[PDB]
Amino acid sequence: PVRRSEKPNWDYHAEIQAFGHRLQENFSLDLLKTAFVNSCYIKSEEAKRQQLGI
Amino acid sequence: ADNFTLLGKPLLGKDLVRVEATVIEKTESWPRIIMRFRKRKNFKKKRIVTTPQTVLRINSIEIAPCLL
Amino acid sequence: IGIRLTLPPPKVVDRWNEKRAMFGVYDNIGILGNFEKHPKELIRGPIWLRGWKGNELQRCIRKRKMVGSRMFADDLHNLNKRIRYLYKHFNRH
Amino acid sequence: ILVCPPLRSRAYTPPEDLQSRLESYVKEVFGSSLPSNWQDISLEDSRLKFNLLAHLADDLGHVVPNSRLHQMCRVRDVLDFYNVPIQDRSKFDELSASNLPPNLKITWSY
Amino acid sequence: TARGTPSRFLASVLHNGLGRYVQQLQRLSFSVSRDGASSRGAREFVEREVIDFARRNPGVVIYVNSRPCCVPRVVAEYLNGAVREESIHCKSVEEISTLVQKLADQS
Amino acid sequence: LRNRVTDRYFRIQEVLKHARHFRGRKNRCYRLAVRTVIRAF
Repeated sequence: PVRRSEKPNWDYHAEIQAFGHRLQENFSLDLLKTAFVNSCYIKSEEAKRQQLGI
Repeated sequence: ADNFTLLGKPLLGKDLVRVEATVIEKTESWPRIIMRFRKRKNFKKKRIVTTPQTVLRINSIEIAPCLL
Repeated sequence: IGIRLTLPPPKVVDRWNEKRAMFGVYDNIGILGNFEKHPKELIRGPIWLRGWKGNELQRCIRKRKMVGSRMFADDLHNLNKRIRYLYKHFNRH
Repeated sequence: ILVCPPLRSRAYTPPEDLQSRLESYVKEVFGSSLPSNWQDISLEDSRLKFNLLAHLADDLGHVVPNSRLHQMCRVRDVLDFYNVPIQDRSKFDELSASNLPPNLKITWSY
Repeated sequence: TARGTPSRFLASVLHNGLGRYVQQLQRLSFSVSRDGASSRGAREFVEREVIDFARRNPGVVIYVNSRPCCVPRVVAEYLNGAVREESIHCKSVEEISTLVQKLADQS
Repeated sequence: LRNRVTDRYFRIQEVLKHARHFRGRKNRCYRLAVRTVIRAF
């Protein structure tokens, strides 16, 4: 099994917007996006960036 | 209720009791085979029907004090 | 069993090969050519089936009439037998 | 050698001065004999019809197609044709150009 | 069949409708051919019906992918992880509209 | 032009998928399965 974001037909920004409307909530997109960002993800991204120097 | 029951003759008045429900799903049933054993090769003549269904959730039952 | 386990070699048809590109040309040779030639003259094929159609019995009778004398012994024998077989079949004997 | 000019866009938008621009062209081809009811001048004469339509196609860059040539009976008919805008956008561009809701994503694989 | 198939009890997803109603359909993915007789209905649906459906169902994200295909399909994904693929091959716009709305109302 | 069925396998599987839970050769031999499946339906 893999993440849905990796599969075809995925647009993060559209998926985030549907998340709020589906729940009938007026989420602040900037705040809602931050909610999904986990500390572990930030660390793993940095390691990937460093080894693959850009 | 736990300690009392109200019976209509045959239906209770709208003033006395209110039952509200919500539609949560509209779907169709699973395929229902229809097969009649007529004097022929039956298998390829099997009929399949699916019936439309609606799922209702019972939200609330409210009784009003109108017995008197 | 009974079904190939791999895909057959992909079919590649050249729709614009010379034969397909020019198909139908001169089918109106008569209407557009002062009727000097009839479209049936374009037909290539057996001498006994040029611009003519019929059922199997009629074809066998026609073939024997036109080229029967030139046929090989065994082929002619089969044709004669076929005509007799078809003559009974088509006449509900 | 002969160099083929670049492919022309089919988009067309009627110029605001079209009626004035046509009135001039009509006076050239047909003269100033009949200014009154200039839009009612008949195009039955092939030579006059060719000059008018040819001039408009050269200037405007939009030409009456063969299917519509017989329909240009009068000058008024020619005016109506050039008042119709043409769009040359692809279907993908047309769909994207139309305002799409945030939850609709259209991807073109061609 | 009953004996030859599985069964389940009547249920809902997350007690849907008890506190609020949530549309279980979250994603629709359409595959449509630019050229292809079987995609004529799907192409017409995209031109005149998909946009109005998208506005009516803001909770659903709709992906329309135009590419060469012999069998146009719509893949419907639900909040509970269910994936339901349907064929719209040679279906008219009305038939596709009916199928898409049916997917929208299923759990 | 000679024509032969090439998808007979799928035609047989339509019967057999309904006979998997049967006992014995009825669950796999098509000629036996079909008769039992018809009675089941």
